[PDB]
Amino acid sequence: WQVAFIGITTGLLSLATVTGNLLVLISFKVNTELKTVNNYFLLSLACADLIIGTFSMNLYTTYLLMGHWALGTLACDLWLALDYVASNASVMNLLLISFDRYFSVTRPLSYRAKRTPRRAALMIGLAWLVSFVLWAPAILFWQYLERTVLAGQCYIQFLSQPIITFGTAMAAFYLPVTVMCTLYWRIYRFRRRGAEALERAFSLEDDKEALLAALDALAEAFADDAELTALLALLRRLLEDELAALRAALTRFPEFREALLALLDRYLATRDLADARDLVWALVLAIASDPRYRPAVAAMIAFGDAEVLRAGLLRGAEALGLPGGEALVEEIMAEAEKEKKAARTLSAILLAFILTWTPYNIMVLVSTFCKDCVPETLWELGYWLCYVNSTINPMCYAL
Ligand SMILES: CN1[C@@H]2CC[C@H]1C[C@H](OC(=O)[C@H](CO)c1ccccc1)C2
Repeated sequence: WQVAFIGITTGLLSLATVTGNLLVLISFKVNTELKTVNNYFLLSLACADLIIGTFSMNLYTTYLLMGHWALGTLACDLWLALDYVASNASVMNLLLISFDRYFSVTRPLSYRAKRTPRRAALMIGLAWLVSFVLWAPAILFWQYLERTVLAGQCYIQFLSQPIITFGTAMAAFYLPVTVMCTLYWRIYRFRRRGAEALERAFSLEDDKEALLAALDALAEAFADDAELTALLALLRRLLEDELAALRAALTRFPEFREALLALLDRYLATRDLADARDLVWALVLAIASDPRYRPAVAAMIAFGDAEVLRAGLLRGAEALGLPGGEALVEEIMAEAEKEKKAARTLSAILLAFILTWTPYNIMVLVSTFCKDCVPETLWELGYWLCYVNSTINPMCYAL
């Protein structure tokens, strides 16, 4: 009764883990569209979750119910090598996606030509090899450093100390989760500055300070370029001489920038207080309609793009005058919705990670502060919950 209740739940759950893992991996070779950099990291995540669903969850619950595996299975070393290697290659892949999106939102042009489907192979391989040299040599050959599995019923030999366990908890969950949460602070507040500025520039037409804030947000976005940052700074200082060089920065990437000069003249020869907002929006639209700047703006039009930014970009296109700008705006917001889906997927995986690893982590923190604080059943629930993250991961992509 009690034994069969647990076993049924994790037997069907393991099937959902590996079926989704097997389906997505063969889907990369089925459709040649899911090999891109953004989805390449998901491939490594899927391989890791496949490993820890095939060889870690099943054996974990088999140990938990049929306690006949304690100190009786010599494949436990391989099982935990795969376990820790896949778990760490999922943690490092989560932080690698976090750093990749932070550098694609704050350095989106240095990373434009530095994030291709061939450098993804190198980045993913470096992450996987780092996880390997961390765990697989260690988890396996630490015993040789006690030839048998050192007193190991199923567990890992070198994770036996409160300080060592706390250090792993920090450097794998704690420190990475705070790091990711810091880049999420930066990215969320950055996209929020962009969205609030571009909304006060659309919901208010008499606030020249909101326009300055929008230009400052764009400069914080487009800081890699000398030309673009110089143009934004000059446009901010124009309203907040050497204005001849201003058109040199405007005519440095002229594809449809002919109307940019006309808008600049109209907004700087009439001492405009609101036509500068139209100029800023036309500049944003022109930047968006570029093969290199599209992800840069698309990242910032991910968060606040409910209603305000669609209207803002539409007004900018209507002021720019592009013959066919509606299709360009539709494509730009399609890219923005793709960025929104990617960000929501990142948030879902991060929240599942934090909602399934925290409990174990929290109990690890209190395992050095009055150690006798939680019973064995709560610990087992937390440890199994950590594996539940693998089950959700294919479902995160599918939704
Ligand atoms: C031990 N298993 C269960 C399920 C997967 C793995 C990790 C979870 O435990 C942790 O979070 C540690 C850090 O303390 C850790 C160790 C290796 C890599 C990343 C993170 C619990």
